[PDB]
Amino acid sequence: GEELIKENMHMKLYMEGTVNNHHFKCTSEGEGKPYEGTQTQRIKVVEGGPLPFAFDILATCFSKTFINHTQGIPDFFKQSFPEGFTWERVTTYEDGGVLTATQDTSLQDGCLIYNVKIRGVNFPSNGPVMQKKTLGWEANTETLYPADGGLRGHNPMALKLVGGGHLICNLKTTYRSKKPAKNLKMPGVYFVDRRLERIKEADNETYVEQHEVAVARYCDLPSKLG
Repeated sequence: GEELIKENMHMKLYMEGTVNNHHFKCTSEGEGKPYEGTQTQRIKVVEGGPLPFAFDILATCFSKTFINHTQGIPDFFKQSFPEGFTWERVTTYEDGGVLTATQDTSLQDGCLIYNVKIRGVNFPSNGPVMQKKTLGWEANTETLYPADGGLRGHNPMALKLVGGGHLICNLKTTYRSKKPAKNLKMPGVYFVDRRLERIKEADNETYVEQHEVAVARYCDLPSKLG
Protein backbone atom coordinates (compact mmCIF):
# COMPACT_ATOMS: atom_id res chain seq x y z
CA GLY A 1 0.00 0.00 0.00
CA GLU A 2 1.65 3.17 1.27
CA GLU A 3 5.02 1.36 1.37
CA LEU A 4 5.08 1.43 -2.44
CA ILE A 5 5.46 5.23 -2.29
CA LYS A 6 9.10 5.84 -1.39
CA GLU A 7 10.69 8.98 0.03
CA ASN A 8 11.80 9.91 -3.50
CA MET A 9 9.60 9.11 -6.48
CA HIS A 10 9.80 9.65 -10.22
CA MET A 11 6.91 10.27 -12.60
CA LYS A 12 6.20 10.15 -16.33
CA LEU A 13 3.14 11.78 -17.89
CA TYR A 14 1.29 11.64 -21.19
CA MET A 15 -1.35 14.24 -22.02
CA GLU A 16 -3.67 14.64 -25.00
CA GLY A 17 -6.56 17.00 -25.49
CA THR A 18 -8.36 19.85 -27.21
CA VAL A 19 -8.93 23.46 -26.15
CA ASN A 20 -11.79 25.07 -28.08
CA ASN A 21 -10.84 23.39 -31.37
CA HIS A 22 -7.04 23.06 -31.06
CA HIS A 23 -5.70 19.54 -30.48
CA PHE A 24 -2.42 18.94 -28.68
CA LYS A 25 -0.29 16.44 -26.78
CA CYS A 26 2.26 16.91 -24.01
CA THR A 27 4.68 14.67 -22.16
CA SER A 28 6.48 15.25 -18.90
CA GLU A 29 9.00 13.61 -16.61
CA GLY A 30 9.85 14.59 -13.09
CA GLU A 31 10.55 13.64 -9.51
CA GLY A 32 9.65 14.71 -6.02
CA LYS A 33 9.31 13.86 -2.36
CA PRO A 34 5.73 12.68 -1.74
CA TYR A 35 5.82 12.92 2.06
CA GLU A 36 7.34 16.41 2.03
CA GLY A 37 4.78 17.29 -0.64
CA THR A 38 7.17 18.65 -3.25
CA GLN A 39 7.62 17.89 -6.92
CA THR A 40 9.18 19.06 -10.18
CA GLN A 41 8.03 18.20 -13.70
CA ARG A 42 9.75 18.98 -16.99
CA ILE A 43 7.08 19.29 -19.67
CA LYS A 44 7.16 19.32 -23.47
CA VAL A 45 4.40 20.19 -25.91
CA VAL A 46 5.02 17.36 -28.38
CA GLU A 47 2.06 17.93 -30.73
CA GLY A 48 0.07 21.00 -31.68
CA GLY A 49 2.79 23.37 -30.51
CA PRO A 50 3.00 26.20 -30.05
CA LEU A 51 -0.32 26.33 -28.24
CA PRO A 52 -2.65 29.22 -29.18
CA PHE A 53 -3.73 29.41 -25.52
CA ALA A 54 -1.94 30.16 -22.27
CA PHE A 55 -0.10 27.12 -20.92
CA ASP A 56 -1.27 28.15 -17.43
CA ILE A 57 -4.70 26.56 -17.97
CA LEU A 58 -3.00 23.14 -18.21
CA ALA A 59 -0.89 23.62 -15.06
CA THR A 60 -3.16 21.79 -12.60
CA CYS A 61 -3.42 18.82 -14.99
CA PHE A 62 0.25 17.82 -14.54
CA SER A 63 -0.17 14.73 -9.05
CA LYS A 64 -1.90 13.94 -5.76
CA THR A 65 0.64 11.39 -4.49
CA PHE A 66 2.98 14.32 -3.74
CA ILE A 67 0.93 15.87 -0.93
CA ASN A 68 2.33 16.11 2.57
CA HIS A 69 -0.44 14.44 4.58
CA THR A 70 0.63 15.80 7.94
CA GLN A 71 -1.08 15.76 11.32
CA GLY A 72 -2.30 12.17 10.98
CA ILE A 73 -4.57 12.73 7.95
CA PRO A 74 -5.33 9.41 6.22
CA ASP A 75 -3.75 9.55 2.76
CA PHE A 76 -6.43 8.50 0.26
CA PHE A 77 -3.90 8.57 -2.60
CA LYS A 78 -0.86 6.83 -1.11
CA GLN A 79 -3.16 4.13 0.28
CA SER A 80 -4.51 3.50 -3.23
CA PHE A 81 -1.39 1.78 -4.53
CA PRO A 82 -0.51 -0.60 -6.15
CA GLU A 83 -3.91 -0.23 -7.84
CA GLY A 84 -3.60 3.53 -8.32
CA PHE A 85 -6.40 6.03 -8.69
CA THR A 86 -8.15 8.42 -11.06
CA TRP A 87 -9.38 11.98 -10.89
CA GLU A 88 -11.92 13.97 -12.88
CA ARG A 89 -12.25 17.73 -12.81
CA VAL A 90 -14.15 20.69 -14.21
CA THR A 91 -12.55 24.15 -14.09
CA THR A 92 -14.98 26.99 -14.79
CA TYR A 93 -13.40 30.35 -15.65
CA GLU A 94 -15.08 33.66 -14.87
CA ASP A 95 -15.11 34.70 -18.53
CA GLY A 96 -16.76 31.59 -20.00
CA GLY A 97 -13.96 29.10 -20.60
CA VAL A 98 -14.57 25.61 -19.23
CA LEU A 99 -11.85 22.96 -19.03
CA THR A 100 -12.66 19.37 -18.10
CA ALA A 101 -9.94 16.82 -17.45
CA THR A 102 -9.71 13.13 -16.62
CA GLN A 103 -6.60 11.41 -15.33
CA ASP A 104 -5.36 7.90 -14.58
CA THR A 105 -2.54 7.43 -12.06
CA SER A 106 -0.78 4.06 -12.02
CA LEU A 107 2.46 2.65 -10.61
CA GLN A 108 4.61 0.80 -13.15
CA ASP A 109 7.93 -0.77 -12.11
CA GLY A 110 8.32 1.81 -9.34
CA CYS A 111 7.52 4.84 -11.54
CA LEU A 112 4.32 6.86 -11.30
CA ILE A 113 2.56 7.02 -14.68
CA TYR A 114 0.03 9.76 -15.46
CA ASN A 115 -2.46 9.57 -18.34
CA VAL A 116 -4.31 12.88 -18.76
CA LYS A 117 -7.08 13.82 -21.20
CA ILE A 118 -8.18 17.44 -21.62
CA ARG A 119 -11.26 19.04 -23.19
CA GLY A 120 -11.61 22.83 -22.94
CA VAL A 121 -14.40 24.76 -24.65
CA ASN A 122 -15.77 28.29 -25.00
CA PHE A 123 -12.61 30.16 -24.05
CA PRO A 124 -13.24 33.70 -25.35
CA SER A 125 -11.00 34.64 -28.27
CA ASN A 126 -10.16 38.04 -26.74
CA GLY A 127 -9.70 36.74 -23.20
CA PRO A 128 -6.33 36.54 -21.49
CA VAL A 129 -6.16 32.76 -21.95
CA MET A 130 -6.53 32.79 -25.74
CA GLN A 131 -4.54 36.03 -25.94
CA LYS A 132 -1.92 34.46 -23.67
CA LYS A 133 -1.86 37.38 -21.24
CA THR A 134 -1.47 35.27 -18.07
CA LEU A 135 1.37 35.12 -15.54
CA GLY A 136 0.84 32.01 -13.43
CA TRP A 137 -1.31 31.07 -10.47
CA GLU A 138 -1.58 32.42 -6.95
CA ALA A 139 -1.23 30.09 -4.00
CA ASN A 140 -4.49 28.48 -2.94
CA THR A 141 -6.34 26.03 -0.67
CA GLU A 142 -8.39 23.02 -1.77
CA THR A 143 -11.15 21.60 0.43
CA LEU A 144 -11.57 17.81 0.26
CA TYR A 145 -14.30 15.71 1.87
CA PRO A 146 -15.61 12.14 1.45
CA ALA A 147 -18.28 11.96 -1.25
CA ASP A 148 -19.54 9.94 -4.22
CA GLY A 149 -17.54 6.83 -3.33
CA GLY A 150 -14.25 8.72 -3.06
CA LEU A 151 -13.07 12.26 -2.35
CA ARG A 152 -14.50 15.55 -3.57
CA GLY A 153 -12.39 18.69 -3.90
CA HIS A 154 -13.44 22.32 -4.29
CA ASN A 155 -11.03 25.21 -4.78
CA PRO A 156 -11.10 28.66 -6.40
CA MET A 157 -7.92 29.69 -8.18
CA ALA A 158 -6.65 33.12 -9.22
CA LEU A 159 -4.76 33.48 -12.50
CA LYS A 160 -2.46 36.50 -12.65
CA LEU A 161 -2.89 38.70 -15.71
CA VAL A 162 -0.53 40.87 -17.72
CA GLY A 163 -1.46 44.30 -16.41
CA GLY A 164 -1.90 43.33 -12.77
CA GLY A 165 -5.38 41.82 -12.39
CA HIS A 166 -6.66 38.32 -11.80
CA LEU A 167 -8.96 35.96 -13.67
CA ILE A 168 -10.82 33.65 -11.30
CA CYS A 169 -11.77 30.05 -11.95
CA ASN A 170 -13.34 27.36 -9.78
CA LEU A 171 -12.21 23.73 -9.63
CA LYS A 172 -14.57 20.87 -8.79
CA THR A 173 -12.84 17.48 -8.66
CA THR A 174 -13.70 13.86 -7.85
CA TYR A 175 -10.87 11.53 -6.81
CA ARG A 176 -11.58 7.79 -7.06
CA SER A 177 -9.42 4.95 -5.77
CA LYS A 178 -9.02 1.81 -7.88
CA LYS A 179 -9.07 -0.03 -4.48
CA PRO A 180 -12.52 -0.72 -2.95
CA ALA A 181 -13.68 2.12 -0.72
CA LYS A 182 -14.13 -0.32 2.18
CA ASN A 183 -10.39 -1.13 1.90
CA LEU A 184 -9.37 2.48 2.64
CA LYS A 185 -9.02 4.53 5.80
CA MET A 186 -10.99 7.57 4.80
CA PRO A 187 -10.09 11.09 5.91
CA GLY A 188 -12.45 13.69 7.25
CA VAL A 189 -12.87 17.13 5.78
CA TYR A 190 -9.39 18.53 5.25
CA PHE A 191 -7.49 21.12 3.26
CA VAL A 192 -4.48 21.21 0.94
CA ASP A 193 -2.47 24.43 0.73
CA ARG A 194 -0.58 24.70 -2.55
CA ARG A 195 1.93 26.87 -4.33
CA LEU A 196 2.55 26.01 -8.00
CA GLU A 197 5.32 27.96 -9.74
CA ARG A 198 6.68 28.14 -13.28
CA ILE A 199 10.45 27.74 -12.88
CA LYS A 200 11.41 27.89 -16.57
CA GLU A 201 9.92 28.09 -20.05
CA ALA A 202 11.34 28.12 -23.56
CA ASP A 203 10.36 28.16 -27.24
CA ASN A 204 6.94 29.84 -27.08
CA GLU A 205 5.85 27.82 -24.03
CA THR A 206 6.57 24.45 -25.69
CA TYR A 207 8.96 23.58 -22.84
CA VAL A 208 7.91 24.30 -19.26
CA GLU A 209 9.41 23.40 -15.88
CA GLN A 210 6.91 23.38 -13.01
CA HIS A 211 7.37 23.01 -9.26
CA GLU A 212 4.62 22.39 -6.72
CA VAL A 213 4.50 22.35 -2.93
CA ALA A 214 1.33 20.91 -1.36
CA VAL A 215 0.66 20.40 2.36
CA ALA A 216 -2.55 18.98 3.83
CA ARG A 217 -3.95 20.08 7.19
CA TYR A 218 -7.00 20.00 9.37
CA CYS A 219 -8.37 23.29 10.66
CA ASP A 220 -5.72 24.61 13.04
CA LEU A 221 -8.01 27.23 14.67
CA PRO A 222 -9.35 26.70 18.21
CA SER A 223 -12.74 25.06 18.67
CA LYS A 224 -15.49 25.76 21.21
CA LEU A 225 -17.16 22.42 20.40
CA GLY A 226 -14.29 19.90 20.48
